[PDB]
Amino acid sequence: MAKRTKKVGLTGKYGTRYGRAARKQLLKIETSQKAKYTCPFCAKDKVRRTACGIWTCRSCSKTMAGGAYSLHTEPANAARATIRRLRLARE
Amino acid sequence: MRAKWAKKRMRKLKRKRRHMKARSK
Amino acid sequence: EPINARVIEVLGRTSSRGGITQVKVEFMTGEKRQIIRNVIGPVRKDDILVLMESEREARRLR
Amino acid sequence: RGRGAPLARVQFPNMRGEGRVNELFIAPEGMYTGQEVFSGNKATLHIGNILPVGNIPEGTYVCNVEEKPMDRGCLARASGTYCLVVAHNMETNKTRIRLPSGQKKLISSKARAMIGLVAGGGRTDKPLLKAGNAYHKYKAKRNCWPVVRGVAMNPVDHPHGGGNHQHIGVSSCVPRNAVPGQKVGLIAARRTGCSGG
Amino acid sequence: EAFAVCHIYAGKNDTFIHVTDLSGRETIGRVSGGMKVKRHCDEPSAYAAMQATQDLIEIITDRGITAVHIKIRADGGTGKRVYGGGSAAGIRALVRGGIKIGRIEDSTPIPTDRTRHKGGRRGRRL
Amino acid sequence: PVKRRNNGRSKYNCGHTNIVRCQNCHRCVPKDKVIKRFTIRNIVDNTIADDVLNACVIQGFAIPKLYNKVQYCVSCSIHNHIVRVRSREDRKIRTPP
Amino acid sequence: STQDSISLTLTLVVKSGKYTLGTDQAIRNIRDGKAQLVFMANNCPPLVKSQVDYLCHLSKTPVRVFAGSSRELGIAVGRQFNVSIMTILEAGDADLTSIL
Amino acid sequence: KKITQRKNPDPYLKKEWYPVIAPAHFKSRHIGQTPVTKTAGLRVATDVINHRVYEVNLGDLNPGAEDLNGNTKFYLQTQLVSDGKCLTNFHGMDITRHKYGSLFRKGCDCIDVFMDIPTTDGYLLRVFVIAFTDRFRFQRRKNCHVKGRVIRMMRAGIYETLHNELGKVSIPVLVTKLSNFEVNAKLTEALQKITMCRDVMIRRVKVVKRPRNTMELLSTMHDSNQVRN
RNA sequence: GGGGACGGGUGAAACAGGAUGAUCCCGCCGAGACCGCCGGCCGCGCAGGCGCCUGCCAAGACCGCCUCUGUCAAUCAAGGGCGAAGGCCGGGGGCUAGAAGGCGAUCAGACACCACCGUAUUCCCGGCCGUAAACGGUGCCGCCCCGCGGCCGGCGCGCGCGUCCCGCCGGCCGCCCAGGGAAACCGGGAGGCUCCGGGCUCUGGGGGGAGUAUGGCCGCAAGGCUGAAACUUGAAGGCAUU
Repeated sequence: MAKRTKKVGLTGKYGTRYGRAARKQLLKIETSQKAKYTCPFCAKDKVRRTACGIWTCRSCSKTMAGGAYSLHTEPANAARATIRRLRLARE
Repeated sequence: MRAKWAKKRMRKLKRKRRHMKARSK
Repeated sequence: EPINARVIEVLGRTSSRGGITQVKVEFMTGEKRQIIRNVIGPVRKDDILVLMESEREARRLR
Repeated sequence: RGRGAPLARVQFPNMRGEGRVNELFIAPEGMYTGQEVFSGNKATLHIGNILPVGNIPEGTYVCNVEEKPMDRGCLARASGTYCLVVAHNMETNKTRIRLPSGQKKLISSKARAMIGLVAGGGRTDKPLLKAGNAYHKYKAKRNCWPVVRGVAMNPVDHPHGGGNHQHIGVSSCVPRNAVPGQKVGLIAARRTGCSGG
Repeated sequence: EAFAVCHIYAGKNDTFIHVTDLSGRETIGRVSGGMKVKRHCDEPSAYAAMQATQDLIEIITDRGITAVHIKIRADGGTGKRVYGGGSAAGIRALVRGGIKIGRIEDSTPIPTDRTRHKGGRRGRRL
Repeated sequence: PVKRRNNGRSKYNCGHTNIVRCQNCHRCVPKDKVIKRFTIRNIVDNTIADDVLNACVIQGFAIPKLYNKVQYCVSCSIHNHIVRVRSREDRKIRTPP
Repeated sequence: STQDSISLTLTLVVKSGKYTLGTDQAIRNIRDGKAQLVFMANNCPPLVKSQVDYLCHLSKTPVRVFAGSSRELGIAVGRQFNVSIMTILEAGDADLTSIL
Repeated sequence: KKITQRKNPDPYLKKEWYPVIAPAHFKSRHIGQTPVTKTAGLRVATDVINHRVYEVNLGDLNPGAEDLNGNTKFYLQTQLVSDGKCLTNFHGMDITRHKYGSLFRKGCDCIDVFMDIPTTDGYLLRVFVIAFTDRFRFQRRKNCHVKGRVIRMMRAGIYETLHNELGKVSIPVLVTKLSNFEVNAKLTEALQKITMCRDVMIRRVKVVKRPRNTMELLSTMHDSNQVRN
């Protein structure tokens, strides 16, 4: 277990190549891209990436637009809230 | 703060010795 | 315009050298308001001062 | 194929006739298959809906904004990009928006925009890592890659050209009124160099 | 009688007198200590304020503002909160000038929990 | 030599207090250590108050009082004489002077 | 800022009471007029919600929504699975989940 | 106004003054008259004075008692202009700074609650209310601070009384009730029961939502003294 | 939108802002930070620390009790967790201040203090880092120990009867007789100590060299933790008096 002691957990493939900075950055993006996210409908952690921006929940069978490497991006989470607050305020 | 500034000056000498050893290595 | 205003009390002189005395002036020629008015020169109570720009009141606040 | 942002097939009813018409839209984040998207002057402020910018309230993140009314899309179309409503002048029927660049544009209040931030956000955060990953991205776009520096090329091929050592020769800065084959380095640079801010 | 709002503000560096339309959307007179003085140091001073109100009093009388409502203000915000040297002058001029009052009020901006103030934690070390 | 039992501060059963700013020095002082004087002084001077009261065209007008809590740092306060250096025995003495 | 029933009573119903988790047993219970209260979730699919709300109208059965999430209705019932709709057929005690 | 009948200064040579009339609840309804540039035809003078906020003390609006009414100011924004006179609509109220500073005293607990209140007239008005705790008539301790129970009970009371008194009120009714101040008195009866309160009053009301086309309100609140009872 | 020449800034200045109309006033509009006055010899938390509405989620002391258990304890290497700020790796953000930097001044020189501008930073999330005058400069568990009050949290004794009195208190504190100390001062201990011994764990042995050298461990780094010797030298230091 813990076959890779350091943060070469998904970046073991690159081997001794590309430099530490690129591999560290890839750890975060790669782990996020192949992670399972919770579908806002199925409520099951089954959302996986099909392409950059496209995420599908295997059980809910629903495709949703998202960030390239995460189902939900921080800017988007804030925008949904701003649009909700402004909408509720207008009505 | 002479003691605070004196610790800072030892740090610099410690780095210079630590780095000089690597060039010698 | 020059106004006539007499001293009401001769207060202790300030000015850092003691030169300028403090005096209270009631415009005997009008509404009698006793505004404080700093004075340079020897003064005694009831000496009339003819000036009263009236755009200035003295500071004696401690 | 060449766009990072996901697209979306939204089917509207045919108003003109009896069938169903399919529209292709740049997808805001959060839109899902089987969503109901309303494009109208009387449309609610939900992500996906298209409403005129006067109707959109100030501070709202908008994307696929129209530069001029009935232009069917122009500004804020790339992954992650958005425009924000800054102010509405109801006398001039104009709305100030801040383009993703920061530049503020006064567009007609009639111009339409899709509520939301384009999806695909944070695509350039990942390093390309290998030349091969670049070749795959550019193959879906145009022959612009790989890039040879002009100081690498011979005197004929580029103005930077070549000598005994690889040097730009004269200053890289070129005038805005250069000639079409002469504008090659930094065109009309107001300033050059790395700096604070 | 007629009223307006005087909106006097005095702070370090200058004193500002602004008679208005009682809505604040419109103005009748905006004279300041700096306009009537030649010394940068004496812009907040009372005598500069006294002269500046005198010149302001003439415009307000022309527009027939019989009385005014004072909204004395200090720089406020993340600092100050204490009026400057000329703030009493701009009221004293109106009352001596005979401009009637009826509403002297305080309009200093006060923070309900503030941001950060300029100076550093060791403060203005003069 | 511990000059004061209070240690200059009234923090008791505490480890940290709110930071405040010297009103003149604009320096960060622990809330307990700060001078924290309070002034309820009225807006206009006592003399102007009679002139303004006669001028006011509203009946029952009274001069508005202005309320502020002046907080000054030790160096700021002692220099402007808000507080004063006291004798060893008079340092122990408290109460408003 | 500014659950006696939304968290504690769901637990009291589970401790003492007949509860049926799941949409399928809920529909069959509303159809038989055997459900006291119906507790849907925010995630409940829009079609399966509108029908459960129609059946509940003809069957005069109160329908309320959990604060949100099929997943978090399961956490409340102490179950490890999502519960889009829960039908309470017999309650142990207290019902402010109805909230009138 | 010194322009239509008088020369005035150069910018005010072309700026007429139109009167502003407060709503019928107040016994004296003339807040003042507003200067506006005479219409050049590009801009109608009336539409420039269509929305214009004023701050008017209650002591002035209902003349007489200044001991009560003096430290309360009512924001009155024209939402209409008719026959020149710019009729004004309630834009909220605010206690004066002079009163606010006096209320705070050391050694006491301040309890302050805010509550958005819906109106039958389609308005949503936030109500900002304040409370202070008072030393008992014969109490040994100097400190007037209360215990958490009383603090929780006080807060609950302010919210309940506000809903009971203003739950279904309409804007004209709310203005009259605020002028009477029984809203503050209604708070006092409940708050006095748990503990002695220095002061329980509505500091400010804020118009969070305003219905478009407030023409009906302008007629009811301002136009008729009979409608204003 | 109005109305109009300066505005700023200061110890005095100067640099930037303003007839493309600034400052100023009011009306809005949006972001980000922050929770003012109440706010304390107040409270709470293991410390670091803790303040909008504080819904809802688990806790924690304290007090009360003829509830229960029956030595289940105290302190601790090794080992673990937590840890202000600054920093760091990588996102989100970015208002305000503002390490860098740039510019006025100020000086003999300031490249410093004072203006003005401003990057990192400051805020949020996911990791690091492991230090602070992290201080009550005072380890923890006990036992006794004199008066005089205050404050907060329970609980009783009574009394016309009030957030009154009187206790028991659990803490937070002031002052102090003995007692202690080189004294300052502690006296809810720093007392019960040359009349020297309840228990436990840590640390120091004249000053430099030196928290250096070297080895280890830990960290991405910055560094942290452990930790000498050669050599040199008569004082360094405490609290008080004039």
